[PDB]
Amino acid sequence: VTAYIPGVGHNLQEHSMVLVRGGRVKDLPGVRYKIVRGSLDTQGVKGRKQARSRYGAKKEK
Amino acid sequence: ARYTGPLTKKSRRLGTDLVGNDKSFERRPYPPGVHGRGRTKDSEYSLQLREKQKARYAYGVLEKQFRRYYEEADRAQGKTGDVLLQILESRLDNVVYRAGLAATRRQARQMVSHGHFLVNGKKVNIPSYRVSTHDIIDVREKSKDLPPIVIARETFETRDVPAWLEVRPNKGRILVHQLPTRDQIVIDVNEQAIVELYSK
Amino acid sequence: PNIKSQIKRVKTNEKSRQRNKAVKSALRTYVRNFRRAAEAGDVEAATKAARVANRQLDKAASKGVIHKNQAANRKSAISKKLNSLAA
Amino acid sequence: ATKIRLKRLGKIRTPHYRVVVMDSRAKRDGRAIEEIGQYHPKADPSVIVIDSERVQYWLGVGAQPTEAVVALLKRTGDWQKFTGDTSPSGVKPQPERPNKDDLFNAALAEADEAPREAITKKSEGAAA
RNA sequence: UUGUACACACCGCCCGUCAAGUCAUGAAAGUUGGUAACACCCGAAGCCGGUGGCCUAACCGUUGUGGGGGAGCCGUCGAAG
RNA sequence: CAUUGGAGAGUUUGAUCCUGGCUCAGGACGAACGCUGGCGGCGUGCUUAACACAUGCAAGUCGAACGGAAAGGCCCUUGGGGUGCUCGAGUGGCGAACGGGUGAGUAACACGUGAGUAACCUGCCCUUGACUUUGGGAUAACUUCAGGAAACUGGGGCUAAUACCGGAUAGGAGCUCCUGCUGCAUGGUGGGGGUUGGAAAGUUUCGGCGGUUGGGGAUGGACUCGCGGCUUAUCAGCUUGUUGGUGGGGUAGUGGCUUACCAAGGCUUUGACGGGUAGCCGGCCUGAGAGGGUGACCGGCCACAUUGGGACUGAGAUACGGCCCAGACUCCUACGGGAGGCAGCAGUGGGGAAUAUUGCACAAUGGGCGGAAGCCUGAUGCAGCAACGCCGCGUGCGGGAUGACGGCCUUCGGGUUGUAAACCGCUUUCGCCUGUGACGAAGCGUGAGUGACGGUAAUGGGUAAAGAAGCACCGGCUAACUACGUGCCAGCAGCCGCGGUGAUACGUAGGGUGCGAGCGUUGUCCGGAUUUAUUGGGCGUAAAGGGCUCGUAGGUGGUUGAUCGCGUCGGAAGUGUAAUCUUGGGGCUUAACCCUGAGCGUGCUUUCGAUACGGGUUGACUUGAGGAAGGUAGGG
Ligand SMILES: [Mg+2]
Ligand SMILES: [Mg+2]
Ligand SMILES: [Mg+2]
Ligand SMILES: [Mg+2]
Ligand SMILES: [Mg+2]
Ligand SMILES: [Mg+2]
Ligand SMILES: [Mg+2]
Ligand SMILES: [Mg+2]
Ligand SMILES: [Mg+2]
Ligand SMILES: [Mg+2]
Ligand SMILES: [Mg+2]
Ligand SMILES: [Mg+2]
Ligand SMILES: [Mg+2]
Ligand SMILES: [Mg+2]
Ligand SMILES: [Mg+2]
Ligand SMILES: [Mg+2]
Ligand SMILES: [Mg+2]
Ligand SMILES: [Mg+2]
Ligand SMILES: [Mg+2]
Ligand SMILES: [Mg+2]
Ligand SMILES: [Mg+2]
Ligand SMILES: [Mg+2]
Ligand SMILES: [Mg+2]
Ligand SMILES: [Mg+2]
Ligand SMILES: [Mg+2]
Ligand SMILES: [Mg+2]
Ligand SMILES: [Mg+2]
Ligand SMILES: [Mg+2]
Ligand SMILES: [Mg+2]
Ligand SMILES: [Mg+2]
Ligand SMILES: [Mg+2]
Ligand SMILES: [Mg+2]
Ligand SMILES: [Mg+2]
Ligand SMILES: [Mg+2]
Ligand SMILES: [Mg+2]
Ligand SMILES: [Mg+2]
Ligand SMILES: [Mg+2]
Ligand SMILES: [Mg+2]
Ligand SMILES: [Mg+2]
Ligand SMILES: [Mg+2]
Ligand SMILES: [Mg+2]
Ligand SMILES: [Mg+2]
Ligand SMILES: [Mg+2]
Ligand SMILES: [Mg+2]
Ligand SMILES: [Mg+2]
Ligand SMILES: [Mg+2]
Repeated sequence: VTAYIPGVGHNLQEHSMVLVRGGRVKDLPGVRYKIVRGSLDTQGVKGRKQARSRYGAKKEK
Repeated sequence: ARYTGPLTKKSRRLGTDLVGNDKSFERRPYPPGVHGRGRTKDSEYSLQLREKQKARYAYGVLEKQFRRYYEEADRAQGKTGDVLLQILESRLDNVVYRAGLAATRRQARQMVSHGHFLVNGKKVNIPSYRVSTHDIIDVREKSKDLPPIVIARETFETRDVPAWLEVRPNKGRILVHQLPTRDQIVIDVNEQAIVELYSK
Repeated sequence: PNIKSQIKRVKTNEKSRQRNKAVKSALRTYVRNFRRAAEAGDVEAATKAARVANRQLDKAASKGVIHKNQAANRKSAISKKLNSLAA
Repeated sequence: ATKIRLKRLGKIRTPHYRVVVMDSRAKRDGRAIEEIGQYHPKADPSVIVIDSERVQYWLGVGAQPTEAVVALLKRTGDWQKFTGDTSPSGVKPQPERPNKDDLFNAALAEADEAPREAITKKSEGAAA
């Protein structure tokens, strides 16, 4: 299936192990799943400071 | 599991004095923050939620326990708001406050959780202990000379004790004549609004 | 087997199987003897065989090789056949 | 065999037993032919309630008690009515009695030394 | 005043081929699996039914044995193949 | 002769109303993920691979049944006394069919509910009536020999019993004949007679403890039956031991259960047969209710134990830790042949988004054996692990304007963070340190003694305001707004939509809001959805009247007499275990949780009433309907 990759920033590439959750992207026909940031190979969005948990960004001291 | 932040901010947001008087509530007509003076729409949810939050921050009760109180009152026979206010007043910290041995409900919670009180012979350090009728709350013998206790002993005459409690100030003994009625709880919220809120 | 109790049990089960099989085979032989006498139509031979077979059925029921109800059923069949032969 | 035994109930570290009648093969906390009594040992002078008529009927029909139930029947006196033996038959002592209304009326009036030891604690703050 | 599918207001709206891409689906010489059975052939264990010339301490003896049993063997059924 | 209970919002248009779908606010979970994480109480924890399993443990016990003496233990010049307790191995009894696990199979009398067995069996236990008589032959152990790598196997000799086998004696066991009372057809039962028969065991420390057989009781099981709960007609025919009959056989027992013979049945559009899925239920979640979803823990029933089949033993067997055969696997082998089955507990690999310790104790309760002391118990009681759920508590309390700095905003006036801080005075729950220290045991043990949990809970003292706050959101629904950056880019979104240079919608910051040891996201279910409408909808034009009629099953029925009492209604009895749930009391410091009384258990069976209505039976009436006679219109 096709999965959206949310957040500004992206590292995952060919043969990268990912966790895929539900979630529709309305302005994208045929995309019904999203990739969970911060799990398996995909990593959290770099410069997050708000809604960090939804993008897998660890809290910064 | 306990609100430790400022209370004047909450009183200003809710528009009513949550506790005390003659204080920073001279800025009352507007909630805290940069956007305080603007005109408000106030939906029905807004109104209801305001009443519920007023009760919650007045009594120092968080949402899960307040909800539990709501289902207990709803199950009980009689007016749901009356029963809910009766439960909240039957809480032990509120009992100490109303008897006047504490300056505020937060101070009452402090002393109760620290165990300076005896319930009809048995030591209780649970602020949410629901006091039953004909109960005898006693100050712990070791802690009969606390500074807050002596301040309350100096000040209680000005304070008004409700009809459902009898207090032996100098003795530290709160006799519960009966579990209070709506006419005996001071009217400062809209329990009917809270009941309507918990139905949507 | 994995339990010494169970090894003891398989030994005793084999022993009891030998005993029970012998008794049941004897019962079958006696009943067959009565049936062949009845088919031959003799009266004295059929009577003697019926007595022997019924006694052995009761003995086996007492020994527990067969149930008392089974012994009673087979005895009833034998006695009814002998009565028909006499009539 | 039919047994008169204890069926465990309650919380962790707080057992309450039901004196019940069931056959040996049945699991401990399972369906019972009949419930005869209850036994709360955690409480002070353990509570022991045994239905005398039913326990007598089951003993007379041949139910075998467990040792615990034998102890309970000894205390209730049923183990003496059935299988007559010289035993003390120590019918349960009551677990004492508190009261609330009398104490409230006693203290409401107590007044005197209530506020009296109360002004004594006033003198105490003085001492404080 | 009448009609309207127009309201970006007839310089409106709107239909279908063809060309390009994408997705799901149908047909298709065939090809590749799976499941559930069927009819036959063979048929272990086993129970049952026979047979038992071989082996048999208790029973009975006319004390040379017989009774009864057992191994073995055959037949029906029979899993699997 | 009243109720405890029902909320909407956005979105079709230029605008409107209706219809209508979509989306959202709620609740929930055996959940997972992200960020974060202090404690305690009570629960819960492989939902996927019924996938393959290393290792330990999970079923033994009895010397008061027996020969005995391989250990320990007493008495003896090292062996010797089996001598006493004790005691491996062996016979013998009982247990091993319970407890524990799993949900693969099963759409079926499997389950729920209620009945029937005049078709049933039931060890141990209770009760009652008779008894416990007389003989005999072996064998394991042991000993010797042979074979085998092993697993082990086969001879010779020898030995005891509550092991095994003759006999006698015993009904309510077979057959048969009278006779009393009777049922529901087969029949049940009381009494008498004839005839043929069926048992047993001894042992002891003398306190015991046992044996056989009738009859009842209790307990447990078995079968049969009425009713009830999935989907599919793009499955229409199914069946030949199939349906019934008679004789025999078999079984605890009825029965095509089996067999021979005879007959041609049996099931099905009210859905047989076939396909799909599934263990069922008490319950759980949701809901105003009716319903809808579900079958984790706990409890009841069923099924299964490597796959397939089979019997054996037994009172009792899908025989989990039994046996036999076959298949697939793993292991040992000297190549001849052997051994094994974690869906027991813990654990490993594997699969997976995902689920724990190779723990302690038999102290308590329950179970097995023993006369008993006692032994066994991965049942159970506990502890470990995980915010997985629920509940409770803490992270401070009072005072403090001079409304301080600093951030952020600004109209440069100030506003805001904010009594917030600073500062002052207090308190010590939890954590940390230290002391005291249980209940559970009215148990057990002849006594002495005896708590796994456990120095645990609880509690005294001490420390410092300290060791203890995060997460989501702020355009509308929806509680909460501004600045800066970006410029249809980066991105956001559940729907409407936002971003094209003034973005309250992206990113950050200040401020705020909702929650809080949690907070969000995803998945799934119910609600909202009256959006399958029985409660509770509709079909002229919005989706929806068959093209039309005839007519089969079915549904439905004008007035009235009589009667039945099936529906319906009202009592009574039985049942609906417990837990859950509602509610009254009580206990845990409160709560969650736990105990206890009641209700509920919405039904079913039995029985007694009522007869208005529905229906059955039966009889009337003519108004509906049809017919006769006459009249009569018409591109039928
Ligand atoms: Mg023969
Ligand atoms: Mg017969
Ligand atoms: Mg238009
Ligand atoms: Mg195709
Ligand atoms: Mg064949
Ligand atoms: Mg044979
Ligand atoms: Mg012969
Ligand atoms: Mg053969
Ligand atoms: Mg085959
Ligand atoms: Mg339109
Ligand atoms: Mg619009
Ligand atoms: Mg031994
Ligand atoms: Mg079970
Ligand atoms: Mg289950
Ligand atoms: Mg014997
Ligand atoms: Mg049915
Ligand atoms: Mg027949
Ligand atoms: Mg299944
Ligand atoms: Mg269901
Ligand atoms: Mg279960
Ligand atoms: Mg048998
Ligand atoms: Mg077994
Ligand atoms: Mg079992
Ligand atoms: Mg096993
Ligand atoms: Mg396991
Ligand atoms: Mg994995
Ligand atoms: Mg015990
Ligand atoms: Mg004992
Ligand atoms: Mg063991
Ligand atoms: Mg708002
Ligand atoms: Mg900008
Ligand atoms: Mg609905
Ligand atoms: Mg929905
Ligand atoms: Mg409609
Ligand atoms: Mg109509
Ligand atoms: Mg239409
Ligand atoms: Mg028409
Ligand atoms: Mg047509
Ligand atoms: Mg009709
Ligand atoms: Mg009518
Ligand atoms: Mg009438
Ligand atoms: Mg209850
Ligand atoms: Mg209480
Ligand atoms: Mg119940
Ligand atoms: Mg009628
Ligand atoms: Mg005419």
